[PDB]
Amino acid sequence: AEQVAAERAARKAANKEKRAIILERNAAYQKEYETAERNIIQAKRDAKAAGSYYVEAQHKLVFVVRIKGINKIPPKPRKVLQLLRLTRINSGTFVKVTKATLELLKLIEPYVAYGYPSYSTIRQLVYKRGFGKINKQRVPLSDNAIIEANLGKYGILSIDDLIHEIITVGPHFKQANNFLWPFKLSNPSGGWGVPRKFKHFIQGGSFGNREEFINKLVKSMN
Amino acid sequence: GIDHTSKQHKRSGHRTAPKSDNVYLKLLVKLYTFLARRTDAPFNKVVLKALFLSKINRPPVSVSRIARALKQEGAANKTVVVVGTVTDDARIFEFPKTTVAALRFTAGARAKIVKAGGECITLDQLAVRAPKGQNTLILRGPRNSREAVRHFGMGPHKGKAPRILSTGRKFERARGRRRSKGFKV
Amino acid sequence: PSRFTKTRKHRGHVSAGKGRIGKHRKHPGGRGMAGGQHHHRINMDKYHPGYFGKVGMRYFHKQQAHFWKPVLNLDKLWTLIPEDKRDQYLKSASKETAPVIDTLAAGYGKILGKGRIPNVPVIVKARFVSKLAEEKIRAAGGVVELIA
Amino acid sequence: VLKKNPLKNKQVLLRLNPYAKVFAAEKLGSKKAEKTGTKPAAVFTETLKHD
Amino acid sequence: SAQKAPKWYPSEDVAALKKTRKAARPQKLRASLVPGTVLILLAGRFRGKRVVYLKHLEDNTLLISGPFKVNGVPLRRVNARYVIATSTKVSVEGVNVEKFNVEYFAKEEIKAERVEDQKVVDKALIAEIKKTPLLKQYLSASFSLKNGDKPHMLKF
Amino acid sequence: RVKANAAKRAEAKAQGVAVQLKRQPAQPRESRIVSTEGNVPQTLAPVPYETFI
RNA sequence: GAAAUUGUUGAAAGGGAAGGGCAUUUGAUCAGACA
RNA sequence: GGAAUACUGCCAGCUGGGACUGAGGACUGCGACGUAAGUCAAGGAUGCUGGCAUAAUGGUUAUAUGCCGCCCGUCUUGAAACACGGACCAAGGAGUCUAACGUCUAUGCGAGUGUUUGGGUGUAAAACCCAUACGCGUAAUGAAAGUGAACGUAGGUUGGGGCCUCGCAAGAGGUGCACAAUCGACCGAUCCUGAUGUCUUCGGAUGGAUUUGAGUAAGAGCAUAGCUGUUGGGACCCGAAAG
RNA sequence: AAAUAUGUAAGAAGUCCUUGUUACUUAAUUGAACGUGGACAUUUGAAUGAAGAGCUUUUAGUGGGCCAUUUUUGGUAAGC
Ligand SMILES: [Mg+2]
Ligand SMILES: [Mg+2]
Ligand SMILES: [Mg+2]
Ligand SMILES: [Mg+2]
Ligand SMILES: [Mg+2]
Ligand SMILES: [Mg+2]
Ligand SMILES: [Mg+2]
Ligand SMILES: [Mg+2]
Ligand SMILES: [Mg+2]
Ligand SMILES: [Mg+2]
Ligand SMILES: [Mg+2]
Ligand SMILES: [Mg+2]
Ligand SMILES: [Mg+2]
Ligand SMILES: [Mg+2]
Ligand SMILES: [Mg+2]
Ligand SMILES: [Mg+2]
Ligand SMILES: [Mg+2]
Ligand SMILES: [Mg+2]
Ligand SMILES: [Mg+2]
Ligand SMILES: [Mg+2]
Ligand SMILES: [Mg+2]
Ligand SMILES: [Mg+2]
Ligand SMILES: [Mg+2]
Ligand SMILES: [Mg+2]
Ligand SMILES: [Mg+2]
Ligand SMILES: [Mg+2]
Ligand SMILES: [Mg+2]
Ligand SMILES: [Mg+2]
Ligand SMILES: [Mg+2]
Ligand SMILES: [Mg+2]
Ligand SMILES: [Mg+2]
Ligand SMILES: [Mg+2]
Ligand SMILES: [Mg+2]
Ligand SMILES: [Mg+2]
Ligand SMILES: [Mg+2]
Ligand SMILES: [Mg+2]
Ligand SMILES: [Mg+2]
Ligand SMILES: [Mg+2]
Ligand SMILES: [Mg+2]
Ligand SMILES: [Mg+2]
Ligand SMILES: [Mg+2]
Ligand SMILES: [Mg+2]
Ligand SMILES: [Mg+2]
Ligand SMILES: [Mg+2]
Ligand SMILES: [Mg+2]
Ligand SMILES: [Mg+2]
Ligand SMILES: [Mg+2]
Ligand SMILES: [Mg+2]
Ligand SMILES: [Mg+2]
Ligand SMILES: [Mg+2]
Ligand SMILES: [Mg+2]
Ligand SMILES: [Mg+2]
Ligand SMILES: [Mg+2]
Ligand SMILES: [Mg+2]
Ligand SMILES: [Mg+2]
Ligand SMILES: [Mg+2]
Ligand SMILES: [Mg+2]
Ligand SMILES: [Mg+2]
Ligand SMILES: [Mg+2]
Ligand SMILES: [Mg+2]
Ligand SMILES: [Mg+2]
Ligand SMILES: [Mg+2]
Ligand SMILES: [Mg+2]
Repeated sequence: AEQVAAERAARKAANKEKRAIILERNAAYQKEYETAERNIIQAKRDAKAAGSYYVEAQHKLVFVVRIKGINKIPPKPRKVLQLLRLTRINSGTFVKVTKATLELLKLIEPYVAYGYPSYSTIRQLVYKRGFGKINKQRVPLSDNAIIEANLGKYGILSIDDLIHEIITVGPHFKQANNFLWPFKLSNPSGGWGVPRKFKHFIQGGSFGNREEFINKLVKSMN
Repeated sequence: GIDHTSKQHKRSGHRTAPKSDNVYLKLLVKLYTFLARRTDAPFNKVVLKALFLSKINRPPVSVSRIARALKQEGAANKTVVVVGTVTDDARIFEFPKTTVAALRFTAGARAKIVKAGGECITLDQLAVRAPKGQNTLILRGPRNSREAVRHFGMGPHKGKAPRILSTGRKFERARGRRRSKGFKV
Repeated sequence: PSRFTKTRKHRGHVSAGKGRIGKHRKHPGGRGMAGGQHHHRINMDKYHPGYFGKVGMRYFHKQQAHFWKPVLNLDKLWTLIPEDKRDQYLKSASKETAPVIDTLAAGYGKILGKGRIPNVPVIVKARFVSKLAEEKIRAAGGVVELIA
Repeated sequence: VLKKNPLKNKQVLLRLNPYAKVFAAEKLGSKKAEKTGTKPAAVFTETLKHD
Repeated sequence: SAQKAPKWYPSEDVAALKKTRKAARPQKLRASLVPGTVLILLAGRFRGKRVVYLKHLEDNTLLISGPFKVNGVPLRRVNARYVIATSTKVSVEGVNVEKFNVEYFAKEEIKAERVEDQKVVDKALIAEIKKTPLLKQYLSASFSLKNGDKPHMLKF
Repeated sequence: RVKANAAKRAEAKAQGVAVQLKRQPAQPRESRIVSTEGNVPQTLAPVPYETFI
């Protein structure tokens, strides 16, 4: 009876094959992200040169945090918070932006904060509080084999793949993003920056689209 | 807090064991839960659950209903399985061979079957002959034949049989039951 | 037994499961079948259409017996022959020696025709028959012999 | 039995994501960008400072 | 019986431990603790005593000396967290110290060897102390917080 | 839309597939560059309160 | 030979009620575990 | 002209102080470092040293001190209420039994089922045994006289678990119980039609109809027992003015 | 003539081809209704979610309600 190491052979080797694919893949994304960033930077600069104005594409992806408790909430916003999977205070999820979701966001502005997450905060959300749903059962990511067993079907066979799918809002954003459990955040550590949460961001309050300022919040809450 | 969206702490609603207190029944269940866990045969899962069933949900299968099934196209050599009792039926005159496996055979069912050179088999003899239940024909009896369900859904125009003790004219057959006595149902 | 009874389970709670408001009083509905045509009508119509009023004819001093007349269908019929004796007749569907069946002797009044007897002669002695039963009986080479 | 934060715990950092090794190795977190100098049209400036 | 027997008993077999992963790695001291440096003892029998630091011993402790003839403190172990490292400093290059380790202080009055060792280490130190005026006097007086001293502000 | 779907389904397929015929919601806008040529930005301010009546 | 209620003895607290909760000081008292 | 700085953002850059926790109990996984041997912070704390071995730590109890704490029971939209009962304590003190039932469940037997009115018998109110009946069920529908359940593989259609066949598999086809939906056929009532015939007024074949039944369409019951529910009973306990 | 509310629809129970059944219906093998045979699969026909969905029986308590924002009637008004 071999197997002792003689099927540990196949396994150890094949695991190495896989990290290899993950290495080349993660080095790829890094390139991808850099040149994406730089191109827009040079877009903005080229246009100024030409006497013109470069208007960025609109954001395709937002990140929504529920900011309001569980009591006295009218029924329409209530169903939407559920459909967006926000059923408890400070939990959060990603939302791909289209008119058909935009209007959901509209309907819940009083109870959530949201904005456009950067790579850094999507990366750190997943690395630290990223759990898959697996026969339900909320399972921590912690190892890449968990991801590939469940999302490998869509390509996507590592944690940084997962991230790449989210941030680019790839072709399988539905499956990728449903896979992530709603992120369970703490209260911001700095605090909220406001005396009263339940006004819009714009009125010195806390809710609504605060655009890129979402990252400072989330980080302080993560 | 959690805006819940379904009852918490909710039992699945399916028997999990039988409610019966019978050793032998409990042993057959030992058999088939093992069989269900360790083979991917659907047959074993079905049978498991049927043993849990209460008496109502196990109507008797008759030997004539058995005969009918064996008349199915490509089915005469199948070994039929009844997870319940099998009753006799003088209404058929010519009964085939086969092998029936069941929880119980009445005196006369066993007779009818055996006299045609058939074979009555317990569910565990069944298990050893057909661990993946190969070549088997599971029959259930008529649940909604029961006298009780005559009265389920009673209400105007539903056409469904009074809960009544004595019957005859003069027992619930006047006002509301005919056009000429107030109205009809 | 009291042991398993819910009133053991209610000891210590004030209202015994019967409510603080509505209480358990003597006879709120009225007694028995009261209210039939008044406050209990929704339940009577529905669940008991037909209750009030009359239908057909009264019959003074009706002696059930007069109408004693159990039915047996061809369905069975052969069951009135003991099974050992029975197999013998099935094989030799035959005039000259067909089984006699005294259905009256078995305690039936009428023979009805539910379904398919084998194609074998029977001699059937009965008080009544449905047109059909006699037809089917005859199509097996048998007869009905009317008794009393 | 005990969740370990890749963000602090180099071990499991490097377990998930093998790029981390070279990312660090090559610094990359502090990449110097190509110093180009395009200059904005007077148009752009003029109207920035307009009233 | 008074009580029915249980139907199942625990095993009395004691498991082994899981294979713990906890390497004992060397304790690097705060940069302020270089040998020759004068320490203020914060606690213990010689609390408040100002003392010279000689060697980091294998049990993480610090080897210090009064010098005994200055202030009465012998070669002794002292715990690095109960010590204020001052900034004044004697050269300790003529002091042997190779000899002294954990076993040297194994419990197992005063063995002549100890008494002799103290003299050999101290005459070296004493030679050095005398090089800077008042250092010996400094070494004899105990440290003491005065009204309105603020340790979080004072330089040592 | 059904008839239409059937078309570009067979229509495409015959070429060598690659279809996409589910409907999709209003997407957000892509980037774009707006020129200034013949179109320098006009600057407006808010206006004082006034009655006309 | 219970309790309500009472006498004595001992101990304790008590600036317009008393009793109660979380917590510790103090006093009195006590189990276990060690070899 | 050429820099610096601020601001905002990023680093899988380094690093100090402080707090809480240490669940698990051989090994097994994913890794990291090494040319390697081997090592490790990689699927949950170990190493080193001291003090006590006792009321020391810990429990209990009285007291004190910080902050907190209104009277329970009840009906009520709302009680601490300037609403009612209750000075105190023992002992007693309230959904029962029975007739007949609905649903559900367990058990026996099953087109049947039910020994216990009775008889036999006995270690004598028990346990054991039993013939004839009877009850419920196996037929329905009409006010009734009365009539009385197969066109057909006991039907067609659609969904169906399971099983069968092919395939490495994904899948495809075959059969399809229960159950569900739908269109038909069968028995009775009602209405129409009215053959062959006749004690010329009896007979009622056959074929039909937005009509109708608690029906048929390869039976599911009967009995014992239990919780819950129903009605009659003093009817959960205590209470009239009266007759 | 709004805003908020509100009906239906977004496919396999779908679409297209051939041409059977009748006593209905057409001047008419015309239609209508139900079908046999054939052709096309998961980007099969928008989003988001789904600790699954469907179904059956039986039974408790309840059947004095009160309050807040907004709409709003009576009333001078009201803790009406
Ligand atoms: Mg509010
Ligand atoms: Mg979401
Ligand atoms: Mg901070
Ligand atoms: Mg703070
Ligand atoms: Mg700060
Ligand atoms: Mg404020
Ligand atoms: Mg935090
Ligand atoms: Mg029946
Ligand atoms: Mg009946
Ligand atoms: Mg009872
Ligand atoms: Mg009892
Ligand atoms: Mg009890
Ligand atoms: Mg209870
Ligand atoms: Mg309870
Ligand atoms: Mg209780
Ligand atoms: Mg309660
Ligand atoms: Mg109750
Ligand atoms: Mg009460
Ligand atoms: Mg009456
Ligand atoms: Mg180790
Ligand atoms: Mg160190
Ligand atoms: Mg001195
Ligand atoms: Mg006495
Ligand atoms: Mg005391
Ligand atoms: Mg205390
Ligand atoms: Mg431990
Ligand atoms: Mg442990
Ligand atoms: Mg002692
Ligand atoms: Mg002790
Ligand atoms: Mg002590
Ligand atoms: Mg006290
Ligand atoms: Mg207070
Ligand atoms: Mg009251
Ligand atoms: Mg009141
Ligand atoms: Mg008051
Ligand atoms: Mg009162
Ligand atoms: Mg009073
Ligand atoms: Mg008592
Ligand atoms: Mg005897
Ligand atoms: Mg006697
Ligand atoms: Mg005997
Ligand atoms: Mg007799
Ligand atoms: Mg009867
Ligand atoms: Mg019958
Ligand atoms: Mg009759
Ligand atoms: Mg007649
Ligand atoms: Mg059809
Ligand atoms: Mg199929
Ligand atoms: Mg078929
Ligand atoms: Mg009919
Ligand atoms: Mg009628
Ligand atoms: Mg009936
Ligand atoms: Mg009552
Ligand atoms: Mg009186
Ligand atoms: Mg009186
Ligand atoms: Mg009177
Ligand atoms: Mg709508
Ligand atoms: Mg989903
Ligand atoms: Mg699920
Ligand atoms: Mg109810
Ligand atoms: Mg109710
Ligand atoms: Mg009610
Ligand atoms: Mg009331």
